[PDB]
Amino acid sequence: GINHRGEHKRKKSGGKSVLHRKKRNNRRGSQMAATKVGSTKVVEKRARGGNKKYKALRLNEGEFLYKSGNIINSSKIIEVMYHPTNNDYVRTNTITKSSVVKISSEGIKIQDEEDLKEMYEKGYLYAVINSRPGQVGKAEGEILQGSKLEFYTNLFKK
Amino acid sequence: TGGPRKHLNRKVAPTSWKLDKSIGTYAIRPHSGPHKKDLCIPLAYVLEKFLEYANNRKEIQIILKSKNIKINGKIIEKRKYPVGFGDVLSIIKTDEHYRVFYGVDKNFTFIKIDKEEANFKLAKVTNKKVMYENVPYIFTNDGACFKYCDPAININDTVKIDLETRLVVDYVSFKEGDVVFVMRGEDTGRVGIIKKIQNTTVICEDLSNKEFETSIDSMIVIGDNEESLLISLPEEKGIRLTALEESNLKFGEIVE
Amino acid sequence: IDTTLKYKIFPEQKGVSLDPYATAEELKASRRINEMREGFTVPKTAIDATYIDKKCPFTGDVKVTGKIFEGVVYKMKADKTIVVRINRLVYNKKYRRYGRRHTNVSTHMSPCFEGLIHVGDTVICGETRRLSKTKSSVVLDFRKKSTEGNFKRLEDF
RNA sequence: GUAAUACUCACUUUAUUUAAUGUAUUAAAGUAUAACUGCGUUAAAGUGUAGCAUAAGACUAUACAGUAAGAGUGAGACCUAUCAGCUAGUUGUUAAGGUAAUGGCUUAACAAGGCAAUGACGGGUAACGGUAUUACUUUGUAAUAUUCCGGAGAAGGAGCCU
Ligand SMILES: [Mg+2]
Ligand SMILES: [Mg+2]
Ligand SMILES: [Mg+2]
Ligand SMILES: [Mg+2]
Repeated sequence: GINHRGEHKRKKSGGKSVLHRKKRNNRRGSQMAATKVGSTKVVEKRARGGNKKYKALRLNEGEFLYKSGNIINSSKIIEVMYHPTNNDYVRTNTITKSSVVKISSEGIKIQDEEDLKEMYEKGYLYAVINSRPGQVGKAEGEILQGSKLEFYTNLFKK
Repeated sequence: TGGPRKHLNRKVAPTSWKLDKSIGTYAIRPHSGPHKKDLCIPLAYVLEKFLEYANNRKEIQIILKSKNIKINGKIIEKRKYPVGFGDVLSIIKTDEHYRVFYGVDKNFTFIKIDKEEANFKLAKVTNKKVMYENVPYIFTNDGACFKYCDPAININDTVKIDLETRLVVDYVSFKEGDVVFVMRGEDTGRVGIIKKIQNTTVICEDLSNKEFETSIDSMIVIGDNEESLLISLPEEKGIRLTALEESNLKFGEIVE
Repeated sequence: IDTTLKYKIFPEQKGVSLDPYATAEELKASRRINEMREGFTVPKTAIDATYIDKKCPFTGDVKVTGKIFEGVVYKMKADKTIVVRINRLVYNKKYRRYGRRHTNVSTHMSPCFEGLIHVGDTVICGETRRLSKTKSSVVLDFRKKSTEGNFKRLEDF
């Protein structure tokens, strides 16, 4: 269906290329699975020689880590704020790797810092994903603190 | 070719199997095992060609199913079992024991040994690291794992396997001035005294005081000293005289 | 943190983690420098600088394995790519003479060497795994263009 | 069919998967369908409804060797100028998806790069590549469907299950 071969592309000089064999099963691809937000759902895959893969169609209640106090706690996922490569994913609410989100601060026990205090009055905090959702099958990430919060907030919608 | 190969051809067979390149077309492709592809031979050729105990395929099953064949102290009934380097095979009947290493002309030989040598076995360490729950381990060439050994045994030193309790008993370290045995390369079956150890090769001395250089992976030290001699040597002792002296013994030496 | 390289993601290195409220010198002493093969030193600009590159072998991920070749630079127009020209000689058995052949190899340039390397001087490279469609090696060291015969004044003596 | 991505040789794979083999580590009551018995169907090829129908079976995980395979880098190889300019996913940067895995392998955004008289880009072949082996020789030429190793296809094309 979808191949990853290299025999079809042009040469370094720009001349055309010619094929001599059919499509092999060794280089075999799949379509994109866009992980949405909703009620949870996980389907299984079969890879080469056993080795089962997990893909997540609709994800909820991802895990996150507090960097200062060094504890890990679960939270809900509300909205997406920024996506690096394509800016259309923010209106469709798809979660991929390295895309910042907005999480509930209910179970989280935060320390007293100047920056997080004003958002902690409301329910929301910020986090950034660090795991492949479509292949591992679950999201994990870090909570934004310090100058890392200064970098992303210049890129927000405003 | 979408998968593995299962048929082997007699012309690409190794010449060290001493087969005839006559009327046959196919040869036995042996099983996967602990030894490499070069140092292994099938078992069904040993009972037919080198040892002479059977004539055809029927008499092979008779000796094997009677459970007298004992390789490394274990009974085996499969004809495709690979016999490697250095292992001791024996028959339970008649108390016959053999050690397997190469001759002088790159061929397999079988040398009758004693029951005091029939117990143990020699191998060479290749790798060592500490496994789970803080337990040390030492890995040999054939793939056996061994734990809780002496800390004076290094990565390249040889061991002595008891073969019945499967415990490391004795070891010989790696240094200069040791007797050595080689098993691969263009020079096989040479027995030599170490003179200089380089980082990748070893500069050695034959019993006929010659010289040859050989990589470190292809050798196995059998004794630290000449007086040690942990195993029994072959009859030629691996001297492998040159073609000049083979031309000298036929017609006499050139008088000058 | 540095604006020498335009970013779309937070510029940190892999595996090097610390407290978020961190000073400039505390960030500076935690930069991980890779280890190299013999005969090669890490440059001075690999340590004091603040850039983060995925493909530079000093403070990076790519490990160089294999042979080492040489050449002369040809072009420096694009970003982090240079074209190295390699000359050699082939032997013809019938006429018993030699011919001259040439190749072009595009290699990856680290951001350490910026104003030094010009057009017309040697570069010592090293082959790695594949990095692009046409990019497979990495610049390691350079020498200046030789000055054998040129006009020298008395102050040049 | 393919003038090189195929083949030969020298290197890398910390960038990867492996049933059957060897040595070791670990863990341990309930629930279908067949064959059978019995009613049938159509020119043929095959198929249906019952007997709460009824059996054996199914609901541990990893290391290191060992075989097998995938993926890269570089060098070599027929005739033609009445074929002198060619290339736009084409060359590079950042980011993501996908694969067992490196990689414009695919997609967004930006930039203008990449190759050539040391022959690019085109056209032809009554072109499967090496090799064991034959001739003729003063530094080597010519044949090699034929023995063996390697690659591709099952009227022509495409797609997929186990
Ligand atoms: Mg039934
Ligand atoms: Mg595009
Ligand atoms: Mg031919
Ligand atoms: Mg036909």
